[PDB]
Amino acid sequence: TTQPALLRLSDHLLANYKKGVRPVRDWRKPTTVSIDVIMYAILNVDEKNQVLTTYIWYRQYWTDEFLQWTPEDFDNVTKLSIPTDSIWVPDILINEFVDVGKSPNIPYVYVHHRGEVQNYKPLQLVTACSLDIYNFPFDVQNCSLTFTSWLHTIQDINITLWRSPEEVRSDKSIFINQGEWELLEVFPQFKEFSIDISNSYAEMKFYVIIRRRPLFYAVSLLLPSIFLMVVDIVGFCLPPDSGERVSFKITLLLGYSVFLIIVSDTLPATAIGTPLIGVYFVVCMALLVISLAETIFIVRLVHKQDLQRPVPDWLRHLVLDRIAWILCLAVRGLLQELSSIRHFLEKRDEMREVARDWLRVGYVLDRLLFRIYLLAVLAYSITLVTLWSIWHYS
Amino acid sequence: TTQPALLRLSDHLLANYKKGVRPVRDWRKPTTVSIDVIMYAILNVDEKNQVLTTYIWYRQYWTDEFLQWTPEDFDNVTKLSIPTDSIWVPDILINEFVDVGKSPNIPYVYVHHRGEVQNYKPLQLVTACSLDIYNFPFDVQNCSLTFTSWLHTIQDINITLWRSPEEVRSDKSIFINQGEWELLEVFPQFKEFSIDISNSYAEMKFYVIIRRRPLFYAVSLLLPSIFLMVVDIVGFCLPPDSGERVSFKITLLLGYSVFLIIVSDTLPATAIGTPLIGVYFVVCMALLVISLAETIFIVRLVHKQDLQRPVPDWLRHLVLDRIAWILCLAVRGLLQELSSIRHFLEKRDEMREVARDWLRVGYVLDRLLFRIYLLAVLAYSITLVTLWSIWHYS
Amino acid sequence: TTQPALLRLSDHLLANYKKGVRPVRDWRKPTTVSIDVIMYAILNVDEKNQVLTTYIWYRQYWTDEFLQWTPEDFDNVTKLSIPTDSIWVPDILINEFVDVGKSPNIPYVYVHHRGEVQNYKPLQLVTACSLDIYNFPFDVQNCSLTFTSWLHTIQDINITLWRSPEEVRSDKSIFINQGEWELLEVFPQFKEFSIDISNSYAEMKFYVIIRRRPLFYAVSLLLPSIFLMVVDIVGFCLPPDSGERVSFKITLLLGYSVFLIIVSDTLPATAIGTPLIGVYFVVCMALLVISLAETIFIVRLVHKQDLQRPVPDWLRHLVLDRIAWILCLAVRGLLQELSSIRHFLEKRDEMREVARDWLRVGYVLDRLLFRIYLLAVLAYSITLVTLWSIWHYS
Amino acid sequence: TTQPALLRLSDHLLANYKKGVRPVRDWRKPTTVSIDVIMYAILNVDEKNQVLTTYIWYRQYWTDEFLQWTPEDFDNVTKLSIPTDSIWVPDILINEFVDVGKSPNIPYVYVHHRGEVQNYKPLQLVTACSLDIYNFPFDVQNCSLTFTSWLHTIQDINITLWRSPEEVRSDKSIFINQGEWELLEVFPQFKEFSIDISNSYAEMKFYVIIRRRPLFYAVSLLLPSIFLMVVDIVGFCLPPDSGERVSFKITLLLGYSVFLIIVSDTLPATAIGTPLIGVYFVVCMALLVISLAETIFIVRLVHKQDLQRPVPDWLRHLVLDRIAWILCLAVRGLLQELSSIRHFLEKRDEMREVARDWLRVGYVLDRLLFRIYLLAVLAYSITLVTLWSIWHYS
Amino acid sequence: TTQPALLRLSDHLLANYKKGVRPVRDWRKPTTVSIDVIMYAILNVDEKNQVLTTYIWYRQYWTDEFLQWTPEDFDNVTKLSIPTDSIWVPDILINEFVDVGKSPNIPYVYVHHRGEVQNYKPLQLVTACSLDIYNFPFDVQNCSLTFTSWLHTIQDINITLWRSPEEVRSDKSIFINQGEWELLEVFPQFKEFSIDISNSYAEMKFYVIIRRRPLFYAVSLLLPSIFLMVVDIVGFCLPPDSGERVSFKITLLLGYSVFLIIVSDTLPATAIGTPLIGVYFVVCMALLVISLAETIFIVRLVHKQDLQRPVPDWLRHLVLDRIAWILCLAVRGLLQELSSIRHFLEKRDEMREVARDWLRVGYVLDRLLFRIYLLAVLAYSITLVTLWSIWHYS
Ligand SMILES: *[C@@H]1O[C@H](CO)[C@H](O[C@@H]2O[C@H](CO)[C@@H](O)[C@H](O)[C@H]2NC(C)=O)[C@H](O)[C@H]1NC(C)=O
Ligand SMILES: *[C@@H]1O[C@H](CO)[C@H](O[C@@H]2O[C@H](CO)[C@@H](O)[C@H](O)[C@H]2NC(C)=O)[C@H](O)[C@H]1NC(C)=O
Ligand SMILES: Cc1nccn1CC1CCc2c(c3ccccc3n2C)C1=O
Repeated sequence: TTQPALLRLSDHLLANYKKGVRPVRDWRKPTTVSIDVIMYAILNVDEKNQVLTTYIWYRQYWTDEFLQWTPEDFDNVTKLSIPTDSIWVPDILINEFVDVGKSPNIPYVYVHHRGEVQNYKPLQLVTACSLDIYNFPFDVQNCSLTFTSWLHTIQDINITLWRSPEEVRSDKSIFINQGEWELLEVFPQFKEFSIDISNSYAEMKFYVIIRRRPLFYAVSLLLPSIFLMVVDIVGFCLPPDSGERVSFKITLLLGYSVFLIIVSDTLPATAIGTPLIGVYFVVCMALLVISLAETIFIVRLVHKQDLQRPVPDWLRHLVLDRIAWILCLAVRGLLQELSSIRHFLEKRDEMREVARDWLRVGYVLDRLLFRIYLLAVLAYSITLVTLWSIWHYS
Repeated sequence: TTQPALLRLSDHLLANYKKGVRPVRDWRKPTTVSIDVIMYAILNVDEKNQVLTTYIWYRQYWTDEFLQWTPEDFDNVTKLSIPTDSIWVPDILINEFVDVGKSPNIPYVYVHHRGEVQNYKPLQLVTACSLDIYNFPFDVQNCSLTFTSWLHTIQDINITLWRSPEEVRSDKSIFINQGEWELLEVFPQFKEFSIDISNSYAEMKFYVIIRRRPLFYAVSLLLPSIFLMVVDIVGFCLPPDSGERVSFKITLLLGYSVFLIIVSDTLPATAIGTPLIGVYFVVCMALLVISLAETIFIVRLVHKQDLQRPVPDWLRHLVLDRIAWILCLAVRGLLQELSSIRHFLEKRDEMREVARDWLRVGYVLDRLLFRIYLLAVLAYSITLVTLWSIWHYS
Repeated sequence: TTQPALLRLSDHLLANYKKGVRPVRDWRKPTTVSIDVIMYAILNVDEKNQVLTTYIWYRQYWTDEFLQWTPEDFDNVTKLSIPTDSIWVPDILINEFVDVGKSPNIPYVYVHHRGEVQNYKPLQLVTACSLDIYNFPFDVQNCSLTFTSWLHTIQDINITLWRSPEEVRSDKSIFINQGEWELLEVFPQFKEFSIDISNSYAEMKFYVIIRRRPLFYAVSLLLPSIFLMVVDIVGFCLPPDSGERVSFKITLLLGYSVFLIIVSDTLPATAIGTPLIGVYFVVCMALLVISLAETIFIVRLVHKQDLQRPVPDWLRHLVLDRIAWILCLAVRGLLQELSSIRHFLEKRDEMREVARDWLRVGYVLDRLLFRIYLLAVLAYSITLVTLWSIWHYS
Repeated sequence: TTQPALLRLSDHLLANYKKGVRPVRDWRKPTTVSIDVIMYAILNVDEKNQVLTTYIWYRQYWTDEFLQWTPEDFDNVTKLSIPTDSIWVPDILINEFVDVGKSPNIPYVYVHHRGEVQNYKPLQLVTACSLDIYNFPFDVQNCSLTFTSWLHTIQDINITLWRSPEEVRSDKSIFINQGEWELLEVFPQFKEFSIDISNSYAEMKFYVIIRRRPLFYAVSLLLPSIFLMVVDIVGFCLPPDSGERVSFKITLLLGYSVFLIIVSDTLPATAIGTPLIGVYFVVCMALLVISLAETIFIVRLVHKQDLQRPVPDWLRHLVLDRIAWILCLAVRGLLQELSSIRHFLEKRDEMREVARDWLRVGYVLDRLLFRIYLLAVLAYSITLVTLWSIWHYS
Repeated sequence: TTQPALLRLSDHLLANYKKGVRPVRDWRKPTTVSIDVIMYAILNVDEKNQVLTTYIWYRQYWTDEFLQWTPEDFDNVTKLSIPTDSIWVPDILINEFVDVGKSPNIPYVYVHHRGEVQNYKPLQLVTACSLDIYNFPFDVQNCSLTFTSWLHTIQDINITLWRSPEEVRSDKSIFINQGEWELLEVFPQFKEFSIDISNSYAEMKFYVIIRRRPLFYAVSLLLPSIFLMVVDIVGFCLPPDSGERVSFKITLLLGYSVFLIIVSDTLPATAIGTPLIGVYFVVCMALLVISLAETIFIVRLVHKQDLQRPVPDWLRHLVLDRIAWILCLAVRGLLQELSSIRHFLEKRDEMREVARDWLRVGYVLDRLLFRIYLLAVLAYSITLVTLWSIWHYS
């Protein structure tokens, strides 16, 4: 030979090479690819459509007996680059595809002098997964990625791992944080899928486990929920016979019903009904209708509608018993005129004695029901805290 | 011959192969493809645009007399992989396309030693279908997928099924649940479409039947609808002559009119007008205007506008009859002064006797109309339940 | 010859075939394509951007003298399939393109034994059209599709119809209904476009005519518009001197101003200003400010501000004339004390005689203005109906 | 020769043709393309992202010495069609690209018998431009399109115009109107860009000038802005001591604060802060807080809080001076009883003489401040009109 | 030779050229590309998804020993254009890709007569970056772009800069301003990445530093925040015993709670919780509940509920001490009648002496708490200004 360059190697082993045949000498031996995956970003999690969108880095190698040479007599070269669209490439797909992601192409591969062809490529993938929203801001997910050959059976293409499955589990090296989702582990597992006898497909199954960072959802829906509690605590300081107390309570019930609608648009719920957050807002509604149902009852008792005497059954029971529980001819003709005028006033002042007994009853019930409502807020406030400390401790 | 590899088979039957001709020896026999479909995901159902978006797995096989060999004298090989873009592939399309879905390509096929070419491919498909929204949260749909050859007539390409149509009906194996739609069955049916004489197109028609899971739409629009009923039940406890009762009722009618607008944006309605849910909200409006039209009538009767006597026709009819139905010189000159003062007060106290008769009438009408409104809520509440039990039982 | 297959025909007429030349023997004769179109779906109508999005089925045929053979001595074959990317295909485009729609490719054509090449293909097309929104829910549109050759003049490519233009007008066979738009007719027309002398382009122009189904827009904006009328009719039943009547009227004017904003976001308007619906909502506003301007006038007259006598010009004119139009030493020292007390009360009771004359005037004006407002609602209600019956009858 | 067809010309000049070389005999002469552009549609103007989206029609011609023939001895043919992907095509791009628009391909070109190759193609283009929003509904824009060769310098590719730059300016022939933007002119200009010595790029620069049609934005934000003025004009007719006047004014200030938020979402603002429309809404707010700050002052003066005498400094100044400016043993024991009763009433009636002086002051200030507020609305109303007439006149 | 054209050079060096081999004579020397980047536009910054979208201009050159010629004997040509898809091109990608941006292709390169191949191309790129939103309207960002060879190691492809890294830092020449983001500098840095021994990848890392223009976010959320302060300042001018003062304060607390919701939708927050703007709105809420908690306390003290004497401990402490701190048989029978009438009035007037002491206390507390609230607004107003002047000065 001569020494024109060292492209004469690439002339030697791609002259009569057929890129359609599965590259083995004996057709009874399978081609064994070897894959692994490191995780780069969680792009989107769609809880409504049950669709996960990620981005991984991927690599694989296999072996072919048509790409071999002796390293000497080619000036000691041991590896070179060959374009991707001129050799045989296996068809490794994912079972959980629902769409095609856009990813850059890598137009070259490595080839060592034994036939080991290495292939590095990144690929965005959109998959379908089952998402449980039982406990919304504190939830781990368990999504699957199943690499498999879509056509070839197990006596043609077999799938192994590159490296040992302990290094794949504990590899959080190039992941992008600060993005609402925290990667925990990526655990691989081989299983040998078969649809019947004599048609078996090898497949490799990766389980990704991600956990939501709950810090976003303690200022968007926990902060106004405890804020409209303390507005009702200062709302009971109004005296009941004023008139604005009824207009006060219906205004913020209108104000909180707007809050339930505008926030439930940005919080999904699938296949369960509601999460456990939706239970803890019905308790917020029921704790506020009882606030409205007790100011609707004092106003009915404290009013001037020409009403009768307070019952002495319920005067002894209320005023005197709750004082230790919560608190601590012309001379005749003019005489007929004046006695009728006095009768017109002694009818009037006892009608002012109507209210002062019912005002006294209506104030003792208002301070009694204020303490019971203040405990029910306080008893439920520690229950919401003492469940959060169970999660936070380890 | 020699033994250089076993790509000499692929040299043998793709040397002078023409990928343009329909592959038969005698041109009078049709090519018979054989298809079937299993269902993977319901991606989107657009009730406004009448467009369904799914994702299926698809496979097919046919037969060609140009891809045949004897299995012996090729070292007993019986099947091999051939790239897809180097053989004849039939053009099986869908009639109901409105767009092109993105799906991965599969670059290989199988070829057995008789000519049976097998082809596996997944394909996302966007179709047009007729959607009935007559009963919104409880509705089954009946969508069609019609596989047909777009150019070739029935004496060129004929379509059969792979397997028997009982296995295709009862195949819910890899479907993705927890996604608002439940797959019921996929039923195939062959029919022989013809536009005129001597131009007949074979086609295979799959009917997918899906049912909506109604659990999403019992917390988003059933829960506030029964909530603003119980606010009006505690709204009648206000006495009518206070003044805030009219301001109470108009506030939540404003509050519910916001609710009808914000929820009807996320609930579609096509070609019918409204579903049966929209009928059951006009009843919610008419049951609340009557709540406003009766507090607008007691306030007109219970007021101090210098008004006359209550009619004894309507005192005997109301107070005494509904008590068993629902409830159980200087001596003359000073005398002229005092008699004029008494006349100024005996005019005043009978004007306080104005209201106490009309307050008494206005309270009996308020407890009478409270019972009738409480039954009409209760009579309609059981009717809404007793229709739900008909659906739920089988 | 031999009998190896019958691909020897396709070897015969695609051996030395050049797919770049316009296929005629004499270069002076034009190639005459023949097209027609049936309509499949109206996908989107964007009134803001003036862009129509449809989906049609399309077919065409032409003639070439290079694809001819005698049917005998090829075993009586008369037609065959040839791939599309190996023959000459004319460039028929649309003038009104603004974008490229995604549509499936059809990789085969028919070729008869005279040169008649048939080509079936579906194609989604996005076009630009002029949309008049003068009368919004009752509007027909007149959109154009202009098929033309983009490069070749009329002495190279000429365009005819497949079938007669009566069959193209009356062809509503595979159109997808229940989709807000109803197809009326598709009328073709040939016209011979020229930019100057000796450069003339043949073109075929289809006019599609679609009509909007108005049933969607009688429950989304007609139903709340007549609903807030009847709330004002029961709003005049409040007596004016109560105080909540002013707070009642401003609440639903706030409530209707929200309705004008949230509904005008989903109703377009281009190049005219407003449609005729927007005129019929300014009348709804002006009919409700007059409702607010008359309750602002009775409250000014019916009030206790230490005011003077009602004018006897306007007592004879109002109370007595509208009763037939709408309705049917110590004895001296004590005497100085009592006469001063009587003077303190006879000043008081005539101040109660202030209001009872002005209450009587304010009630007659309230029942007078109630009848005039009730007719103006009733006179405008029949005018809105009697224009709808003109449209509905034929 | 023979007469087999007239594709023997296309065999003559595409046999040994190389589509990679820049087609000149002498390599020192540049290839001179000649372009022009007519404008078809303004698809989108994104004021937030500074991105313009249009659609043009484009054509160009150049000259090559490899595509020449004598018209005789080819049966007098003078031009023919050649596919586009088999000749040299220059790389004319735009500097202002930010994305790639989808546009149809035209697979043919013309070639005359001197080498003049003509090329017609439409192309959608998305560009980046500077948009000034200083005066929002009345604004012209000045966007640039710069055609240039991306690689070749000026001694390889030079750019000229097809026709004279007066015809390109005054060409509004196929533009699509009724689309919020009106085309004014398209003015071309050649400039010779150079990055240093001996590397100069020729470029042709088109300036498009578009003007917004302001009719869309006189019914969406001018009509409610003048509507909530006239509600405050009829809002001053309430007497101040009623009580609903304060609740009236805060309701529509709530009602207008909703209007500022919902309309500013659909009105952009970049790099300036606000346009001049945002200045004319702060004036609308400041003209309405002064309406609230004067009803907050009369209610403070007109009230019953056990208050003292009106100051005679401010009684002479107010009541009597503004009447020409805006308006036009037993006999002793009973005597001690009656004198104490008279003292209890003569204390009461002078407390009714409290308010009637302060009511009289509070009514004169209310009619005084009503005239000043009515002029300030009227003085600003003509200023808003007299600036609109400056724009409208020429 | 002859002189047929000067495409005989392009025949000379692309006849037997292989576009797959890495073009070196000795395979032990690496190919050294040389890149740089100028910055054109910041298209989008997505703070939620941590994704940056830009558009750059890019160029590179390398050297190959297969594209060399002597400039003489080819008529002195020194450079020419060669199509891009017929030579070797290195695979320079970015590590931070998450998607593929659409960018125009440039189909030509330059080749000098030593082998220097130059390549100009623009490219839109979508990358992933870490965004800190600790201080929202005043924030610089530090995003990375890492150019690297995706397959070849450092003994195959090595990366250098075109020009010195001082010119790349100070190059703001063609950047598009007026677009919410200001470019500060683009600083390059070479680092030599290695995954283990004997596998090292060269990479070049550009740091772009952008700063947000804060002018957009001083009219959208600073202007209504200081506006609803001055409405509460004129809200304390109401006297407390009127009744509308409680209804005034709850209306704008409803009005500001709408403002917090509608503006927080368009303001992102990631991985921190809230920015420092969210701290300065909780102070706006706490400064307004204290405004509501002090009008809820004066109304409780200033009311008529049949209450007792003001405590002389708190009369000396309040009224007299804060006056220097903030402010500056028949004769017996008729006698029994009149003494009972006087007793009925001397009970009444001292009940009018109930309120005038509590009105006097309630007015001194109202002017005292008005000054303290007016200082706390004024003390916090200068603190918000004096932090803004620290940023603005240099
Ligand atoms: C995610 O879901 C997997 C289900 O396939 C896990 O399940 C079980 O895991 C154990 C060991 O990890 C396997 O032996 C077992 O076969 C497997 N179950 C099935 C049905 O395959 C996995 O553990 C889950 N992850 C987490 C973190 O819970
Ligand atoms: C952006 O972030 C960079 C981090 O990689 C900067 O960090 C440090 O910069 C100095 C000189 O600029 C380097 O010597 C040092 O290696 C580098 N740190 C690391 C970990 O690489 C850079 O300065 C930052 N820019 C700004 C403007 O802060
Ligand atoms: C980023 C980069 N710079 C030059 C090349 N590359 C790509 C690259 C480098 C290292 C690497 C992978 C990978 C993919 C899957 C498992 C492990 C992996 N490891 C270690 C890659 O894809």
